[PDB]
Amino acid sequence: GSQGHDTVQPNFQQDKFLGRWYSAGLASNSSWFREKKAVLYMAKTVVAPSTEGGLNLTSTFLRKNQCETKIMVLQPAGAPGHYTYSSPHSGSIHSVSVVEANYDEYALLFSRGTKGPGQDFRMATLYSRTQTLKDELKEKFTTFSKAQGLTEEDIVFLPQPDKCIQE
Repeated sequence: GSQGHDTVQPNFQQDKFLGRWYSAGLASNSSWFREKKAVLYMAKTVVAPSTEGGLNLTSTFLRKNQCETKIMVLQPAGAPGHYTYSSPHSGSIHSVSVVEANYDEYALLFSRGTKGPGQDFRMATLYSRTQTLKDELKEKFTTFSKAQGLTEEDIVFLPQPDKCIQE
């Protein structure tokens, strides 16, 4: 059937099981992320098979000649394409699904949150396999964003002028 349950498209690839990714594409209704732009930090996420029977995406960012490590556990949420991770807390679970993965040089990711007091938070991510992103590739997020009824104020590409490895 149509509508009701089709916000994300199913597509499981061998690479999805494990691969290196860059924390590209950022979109938020609020201005929380913007307040973080003043610091400018980029984290590289990599999901590797864990002993728990799942994958573990570790995001590592380098900000101001400083690199930090972040470990995240992702487990299957039933049907393929949908996965969720149990964030450290008294019962906080964030559900994240991947709309579609391009076989060119980019990937579309969509994040959703409860927003503190169940304010239903909406997050959109545009990861880039390359070091950066093209306004062209940015164009895909713009057309879709404008099509949905959102301005550029909601979408922004976080810069990564540091590279924890490359230099």
